[PDB]
Amino acid sequence: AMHVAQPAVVLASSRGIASFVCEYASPGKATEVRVTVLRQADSQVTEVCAATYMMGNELTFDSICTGTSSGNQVNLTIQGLRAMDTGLYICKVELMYPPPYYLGIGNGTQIYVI
Amino acid sequence: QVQLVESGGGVVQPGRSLRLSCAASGFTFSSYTMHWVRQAPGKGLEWVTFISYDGNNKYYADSVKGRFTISRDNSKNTLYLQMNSLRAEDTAIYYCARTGWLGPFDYWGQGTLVTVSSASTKGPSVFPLAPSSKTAALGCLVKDYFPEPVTVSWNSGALTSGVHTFPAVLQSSGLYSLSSVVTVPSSSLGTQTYICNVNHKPSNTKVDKRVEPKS
Amino acid sequence: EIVLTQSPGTLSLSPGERATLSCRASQSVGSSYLAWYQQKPGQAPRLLIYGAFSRATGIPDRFSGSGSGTDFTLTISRLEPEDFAVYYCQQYGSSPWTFGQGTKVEIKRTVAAPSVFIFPPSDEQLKSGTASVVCLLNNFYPREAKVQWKVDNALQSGNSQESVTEQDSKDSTYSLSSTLTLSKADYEKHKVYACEVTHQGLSSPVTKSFNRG
Repeated sequence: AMHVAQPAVVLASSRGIASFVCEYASPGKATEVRVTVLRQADSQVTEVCAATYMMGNELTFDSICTGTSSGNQVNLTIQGLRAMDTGLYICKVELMYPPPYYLGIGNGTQIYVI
Repeated sequence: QVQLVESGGGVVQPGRSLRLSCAASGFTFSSYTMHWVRQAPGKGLEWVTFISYDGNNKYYADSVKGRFTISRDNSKNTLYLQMNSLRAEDTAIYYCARTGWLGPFDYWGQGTLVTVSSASTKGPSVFPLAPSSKTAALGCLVKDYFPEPVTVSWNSGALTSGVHTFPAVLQSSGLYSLSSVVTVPSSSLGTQTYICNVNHKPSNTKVDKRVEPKS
Repeated sequence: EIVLTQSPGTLSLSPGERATLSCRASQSVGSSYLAWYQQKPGQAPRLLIYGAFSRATGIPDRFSGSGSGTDFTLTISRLEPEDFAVYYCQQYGSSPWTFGQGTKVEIKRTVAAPSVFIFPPSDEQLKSGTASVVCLLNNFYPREAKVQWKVDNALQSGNSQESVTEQDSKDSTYSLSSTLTLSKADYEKHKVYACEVTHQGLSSPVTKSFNRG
């Protein structure tokens, strides 16, 4: 079974930087994987970030985001935040190759900006 | 405004190929991943194929693998399905569908029927199902046409009440048959005239047969 | 390949009644990456529930999803006339994407006997060279009916085909046609053509017959 695990709460930096590790468990040992940071609010959902990367090799970046890949976790750093950006941020890992395709959606991270 | 319009279905002889198209509207198509799903006549939903956001990753159902290709022209906002060595069992309505943000197939195309037969395009023969001598029932047997679909009315669409036009069935001949049937006053069996109007767009054919009581 | 089995095939419920649809998987399903779809015949599927329990934009309150692991239920709290449809559960957490075979939900009404009519082949058709004997079951409920063909009291097999209507909009009944295909040569070997039908609404089975000429 596919499980994605992100922290419950992160407070944001005085400058506007929130950082959180996003760990996943593949039943396979997949190589091409695609991470998406999502924002939830009511039934709606909005794209914040999206990255595709291959294995151990570096993360490729939506400009608002940066990160690192250190094994089977991804250190997603969001910046350029306003007080208005406080909400629920979902980690979405997709394992793309080799087969089978697996989809993983997290429980969400509450980011606070004050 | 979210819309998925597919086109270019129709008929193919077995072995020969056919490419389906689906054109997307009012979402930034680049951002959402896509699928095809078929539905064999009177059967369930079968996932056929998946395409990545870019197209750098493609997945195919076991039963089409080797024969079908999925592709996307992003700047044209269009999704395609190349189908290659078509079998009679590939006959289905083909749905294009969009994967939601969080995984389900949230938006679907309209449907496009692909018929895979060697059968020659043929208009119907229309035989009367004459009302019993010994409420009366009458009808038309719409026999040996190709391909689906056919339309039946009664008295130029002016008799709707009690009409039952059955689903077509596929015969051994590879041709289709159905009966339209209606039920009426036995009193008015002698007076009013009962004509069934059969329309077959794929061979451009209109046939009207008068249905008339027996000896 | 995560197989999905839904039960039953057919829910027979009156409008107003609660409907409970089951979906059971061959193995456990992710973190509830399981959808439900609705299909009113001649239309595309429409998404109803995702993430096992979350409702799709514009789907009304009466639709309701439960379950975890290998067991999932869709609840319709009251059946409105637009809800009588075919429903498919789907898993979407891993490839291949798979559906269940679907549960159809029909209107339940009181039992109705079919009215049976036998139609000999038309004169038109005989001259062409084949003979079609059409049998008609008109407006019956429920859908289970059996039709047997007898030519000179000998039972036919694999030379007849059936077709059934969708449940009548106005009265919730079905109609069925059995058509028997012989060749002109064949049709002229025998005298008595009989269509016998078994249905709930009939106290005993009914036969409809004619002799050629």
